[PDB]
Amino acid sequence: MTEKLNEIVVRKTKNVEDHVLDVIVLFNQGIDEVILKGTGREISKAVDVYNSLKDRLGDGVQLVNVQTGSEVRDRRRISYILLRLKRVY
Amino acid sequence: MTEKLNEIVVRKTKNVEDHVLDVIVLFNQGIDEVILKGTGREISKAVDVYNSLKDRLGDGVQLVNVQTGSEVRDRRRISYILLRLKRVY
Repeated sequence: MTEKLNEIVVRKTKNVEDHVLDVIVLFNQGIDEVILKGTGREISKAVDVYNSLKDRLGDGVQLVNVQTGSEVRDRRRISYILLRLKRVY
Repeated sequence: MTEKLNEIVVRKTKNVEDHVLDVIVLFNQGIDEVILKGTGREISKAVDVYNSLKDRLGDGVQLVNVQTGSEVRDRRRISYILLRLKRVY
């Protein structure tokens, strides 16, 4: 099961609120922890989602961890972000 | 003075190695700690610079902290990343 360990990747095709919407829904099933991964353009999409999700309550949201590294995507090097999060309420 | 507290903003007009070149030079002056900031497009040039700067040694490089939030830029909201780093050698 995945009650508190939902790892997900963000996209540049989907808007930001689409992931903030799918996130608040997941945190309804007990998903307190979540991981957004993004690349080149999707990289910033993960940010807004969390920023807008932080702007949601800040208290019912916690930043447990975040990391950043680059990898190959389409026979080319690109930057990527690993954004983690935790809910306290 | 600033021997270990160089906060700098990354840009999308230069290049990734342009900021990796200016960084390796700053470290040479004793700048072990550094903070890269970027927005929407530059938010990606900051991660690359570090990822590539890590490809340099890993040991002589350390990730002290990293954060991500959204802010206003040109009467519009944009995503931004705060990337910190520490040199151990």
